[PDB]
Amino acid sequence: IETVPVKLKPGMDGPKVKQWPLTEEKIKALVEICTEMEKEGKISKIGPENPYNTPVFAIKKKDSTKWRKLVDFRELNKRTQDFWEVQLGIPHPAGLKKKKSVTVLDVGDAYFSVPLDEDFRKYTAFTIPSINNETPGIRYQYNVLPQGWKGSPAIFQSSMTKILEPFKKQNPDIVIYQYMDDLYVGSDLEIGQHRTKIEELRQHLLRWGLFLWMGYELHPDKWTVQPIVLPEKDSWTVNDIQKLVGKLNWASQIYPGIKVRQLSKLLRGTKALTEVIPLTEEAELELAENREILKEPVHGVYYDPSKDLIAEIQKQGQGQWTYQIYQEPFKNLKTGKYARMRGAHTNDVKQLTEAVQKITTESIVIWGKTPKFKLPIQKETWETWWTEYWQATWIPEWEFVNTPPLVKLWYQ
Amino acid sequence: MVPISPIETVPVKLKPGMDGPKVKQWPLTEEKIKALVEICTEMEKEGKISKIGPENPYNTPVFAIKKKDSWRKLVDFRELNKRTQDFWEVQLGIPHPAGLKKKKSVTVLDVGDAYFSVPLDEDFRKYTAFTIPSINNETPGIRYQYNVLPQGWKGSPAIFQSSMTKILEPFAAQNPDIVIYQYMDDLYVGSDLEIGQHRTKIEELRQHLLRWGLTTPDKKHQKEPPFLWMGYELHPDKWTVQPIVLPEKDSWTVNDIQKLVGKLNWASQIYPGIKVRQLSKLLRALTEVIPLTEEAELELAENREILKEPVHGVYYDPSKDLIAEIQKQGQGQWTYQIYQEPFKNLKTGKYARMRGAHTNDVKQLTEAVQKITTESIVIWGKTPKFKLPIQKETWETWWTEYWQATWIPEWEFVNTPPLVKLWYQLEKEPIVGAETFYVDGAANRETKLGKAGYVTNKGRQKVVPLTNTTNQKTELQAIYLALQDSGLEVNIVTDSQYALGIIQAQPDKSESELVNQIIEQLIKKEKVYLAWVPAHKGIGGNEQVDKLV
Ligand SMILES: Cc1cc(/C=C/C#N)cc(C)c1Nc1nc(Nc2ccc(C#N)cc2)nc(OCCCN2CCOCC2)n1
Repeated sequence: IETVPVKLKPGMDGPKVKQWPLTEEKIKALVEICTEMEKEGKISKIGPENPYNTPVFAIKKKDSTKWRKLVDFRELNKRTQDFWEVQLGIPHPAGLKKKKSVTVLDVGDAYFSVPLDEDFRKYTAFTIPSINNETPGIRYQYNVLPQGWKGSPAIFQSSMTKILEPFKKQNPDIVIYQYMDDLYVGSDLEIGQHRTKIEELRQHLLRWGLFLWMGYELHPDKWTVQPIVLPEKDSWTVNDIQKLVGKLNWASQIYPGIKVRQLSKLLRGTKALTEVIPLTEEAELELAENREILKEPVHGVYYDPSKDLIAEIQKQGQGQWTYQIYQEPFKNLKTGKYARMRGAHTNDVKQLTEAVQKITTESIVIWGKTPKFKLPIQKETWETWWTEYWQATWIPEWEFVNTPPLVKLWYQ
Repeated sequence: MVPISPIETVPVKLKPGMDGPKVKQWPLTEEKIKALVEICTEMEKEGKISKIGPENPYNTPVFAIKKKDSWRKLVDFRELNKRTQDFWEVQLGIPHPAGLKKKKSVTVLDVGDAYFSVPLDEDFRKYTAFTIPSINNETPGIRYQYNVLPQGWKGSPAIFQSSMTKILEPFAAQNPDIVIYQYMDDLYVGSDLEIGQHRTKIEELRQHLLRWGLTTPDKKHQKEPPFLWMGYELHPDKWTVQPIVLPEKDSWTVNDIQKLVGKLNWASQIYPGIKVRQLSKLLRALTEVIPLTEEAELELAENREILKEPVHGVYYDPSKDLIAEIQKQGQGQWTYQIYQEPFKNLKTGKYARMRGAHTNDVKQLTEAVQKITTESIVIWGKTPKFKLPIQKETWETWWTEYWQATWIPEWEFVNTPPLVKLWYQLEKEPIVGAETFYVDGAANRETKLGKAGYVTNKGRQKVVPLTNTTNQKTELQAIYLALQDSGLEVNIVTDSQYALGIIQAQPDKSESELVNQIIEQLIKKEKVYLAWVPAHKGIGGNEQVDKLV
C-alpha cells in the first residue's frame, strides 16, 4: 500500500527515446490492452508537460493467440539507480544450470499489484503511435510496477520472497530463480511430477493473489557444448592439410603448445589442391599431440560479474548457427550450435532472432544476466524485422558485424 | 449566462536549477509606447493579461512593429524559451497525403478565437512578466503578466494542441463518420457524408465547441479545395506537390544546386524517375560557381522532361492491396512506385546507395526494400507487396550462400530490365583438374616499392615489380595476376585476410579500380576457388621469398 522511493543516477535525465513505427495490427492490440489497464488504474493518461518517452510494441508469446504488451525499458534501465535491495545482492544460483529440467514462468501480472513511486512515474511514459501521424499519439504513464523495468523485480523481491516460503520449505531441493518478469524453476524430478509441482506452484501463486499458465521447459543438463575437433581422414589432400593448419594456427591463439611445423612440412613444394598427400610419422604424431591438447580445457577461463558478457553468432547455412559467449577474446565461457526448425525454413532473420532469444535464455540461467550480442546482419535489416519474431519479455543489447569473419568454418 | 466548461491548465515548470528571465526592457519611441498601451489596455479588458505590482522581478522585452505601414505587439520570449522545460511536441512528423482517404466534403473552421481561451498555469504566469516603458521614463513603467498561452512561448503550441485534442476527442469518437485535423489556428473536418448531413455535423461541432466557450466565425470559410499545406496540394480525390519550377541558368552556384536538389528530392515523392546523383556529386561557399558536367547536364534535361506536366497521387483505400515496385536506374540509384490500382500511384520515391568502398546490386535492392518497408509502415501501417527486378532463383542463391542473415518480405519477379543478377560465384570445394595458383604480395613501407606474383603446380610463375603501393594493394594485385594468367577454372591460394574479406563480401562494383578489374576477371571465369592459409607458417607454395626482396 506504500511506495518505495525511486530515483535516477546523478546527472542523468529520464529517457527520451523515439517511438518507432508500428503496424495497424499491433496498434489495435495496444489500444485494446491499454484501455483495460487504464480502467484497472495500472496506467493513466498524461499531458504535454511530460517530455519523457520509452518505445512500446506488441508480441505473441510461445504458442498463444493473445497479444502481450512489451515496453523497451532498455534506456530507463541503464538510467535508473543500481537497485540494490535489502538483499545486498543475490548470489546467482549456480545449481540452476545443473538441474535436469527448468521451467520458465511469466509472473509479470504480480508486479501490477505494487504501486510505483509518484515522483518516478513520469519516467515510465510511453506513446501508442497513430498510423501516418493522423491522430496524436495516446500518452500513458505507469502507476504501478511496470513489466520490463529493472526496479520491478528488485522492489517486489521483498514481497515475492514471503509468497514462495510455504513452497520452498516444503520443497527444499527445487531451485527457484527470478529474472525480470520471468521465474525460473528447476528440479531433478521426473517431467511428469515436474509439471505437477509447477502447476502446484502457479496455483500457489494464484491463491496468494496473482497469463501465468504458459510454461517453457528447458534442459540444462542436456545442453550443447563444443570442444575443438580436427578431422580424421585416411587420405589428406593438400587442401585438407591447408585447412587443418589454418585451424590449428587459430587454435594456438587459444591453446599453448599447438605445433604446425611437421604438418606444414608436407605442404612444401607447389602441389595441386586436390592432390593426396600421405602423412609422415612426425606429422601424424604432431597431429596426435594436437588432439590431446584440444581435449583439455582452456587455461585460466573464469567469470567476472563486473564485466560484460559478449555473444558472437555465425550463420553456417542450411539452418545451422554457431555461437560463442565470452568476456575475454579466446576465453570462451560457453559455445554452442543450433539447427532448429520452428517455422523459419525460408527466413534467416527469424532464425537469428530465435537464436538470440535462445542464447539469452541460456545466459540468464548460467550467469544471471544478458550478453551483448554481435549479429551477422546489417543494422537496417535487423531493425526492420526483429520485433515481428520476438517472443521474450526481456531485450538484450546488440551491435552489428559487417566484415565476414574468417573464423566461421573453424566453428563448423 | 450559459455556463461554459473550464479548460484544464497544464502544470508548467522551469528547467531544474534555472530561473525565469531577467532581461532589460529596451527604450521605445513615444510613438511605439502610445501604441502598446492602447493594445495592452484592451487585452487586459479581454482577460489575456493583467497588471502586476513591483513584487515581480522577472522581465521580458516587448516590442512594437508597424504592421506593414498601416501597430503590432511583439514580446521577445527567446530568453524564457531557453529556460522553459521541454514539452512533448506532437507535430514531429506530419501526415503524408498518400496515407489519407478521399473525402467528398472537407470544411475549414477558424480557431483563432479558441486560442485565448486556453489559460496558462497560475504559478508560471509570473515568468511571463513584461514592462511597457513610460513616456520620458518619468513614471514606473506599466507591468503586465500573461494569463493565456503567449504567442512565441515554447510551450504554447504543445499545450494548445493537447487542450484542443482533449476537447475534440469525444466528438471524434462519437462521430466516426468524419475526420478532424488541426493545423495552426485552423480546424479541418472531412467526411463522405451526404452534403446535407455534413453541414449539420459542422454545426454540431460548433455547438460542441461552445461548451468551452469557443466560437467559430459563423460564416462560410473562404478556404476551399485545393488546400496548400506543407508543400503539398490537397484535392478532394487526389494530391500533388506544389508546382516545381526548374530555373533556367547559364551559371549555377553551390547554392543553386542545393535549391535544385532540394526541389528534385521533394518532387521525387510523386514525380517518378527523378535522378539526383550527378547533381549531388557536384556538392561533394554557397556563392562559388561550379561547372556542370556533361553527364549532369543530361540528367537535368531528363528532369525537365518529367516535370513537363503535372502528376497527381491518389489516396489510400484500405479495402485494396498495397503494391511497391522498384527499378534499377544505375550509378547506385533506385526508384520506386507504390500503388493499389495499375498506373495510379499513391506516391513514388527513390533510394541512393550508402557511401562504402565496395557494394553489389542485391545488397542495395535489399536496402531499398527495407526503406520502402519502413516508410510504408509509417504511412499505411502495413507492408506492401513487392515487385522486384530480380529472379527468384537469383535471390535464393544469394541469401542461402551469404554470410550475413537477410530477408525480403513477400515479393514477385517483374521482368523489366536492367535485371539484378549475380555476376560471379565462388566454389565451395577445390576444383579437380584446375591449375593451382599460390599468390602473394609485399611492399616496403618506406620506399613504397613492392612486388606481386604467383607460382603454380604446373611450374608457371610470375613476379611483377610495383612502385607507389602498399601491402594491401600488392596482395590484391597478386590475385589479379592469377586471374589474368589462368584458364576458365582456377584454384587460388592466398594468405591475405584483407583480400579474402573483400572477395567474401562479394562486390560487383567498387571504388578501387584494382578490385573492379578483379571483378571483371571473376565474371569471365567459369569456376574460381579461393583458399586461405596462414602466412609465414612454412606452407610450401606460399612463396613470400619472391616478394620479400
Ligand atoms: C491530415 C489532414 C489534413 C487536412 C488538411 C490540411 C490543410 N490545409 C485535413 C484532414 C481532414 C486531415 N486528416 C485526414 N484526412 C483524410 N483525408 C483527406 C482527403 C482529402 C483532403 C482534401 N482536400 C483532406 C483530407 N483522411 C484522414 O483519415 C482516414 C480515415 C478513414 N475513414 C474513417 C471514417 O470511415 C471511413 C474511413 N485524415
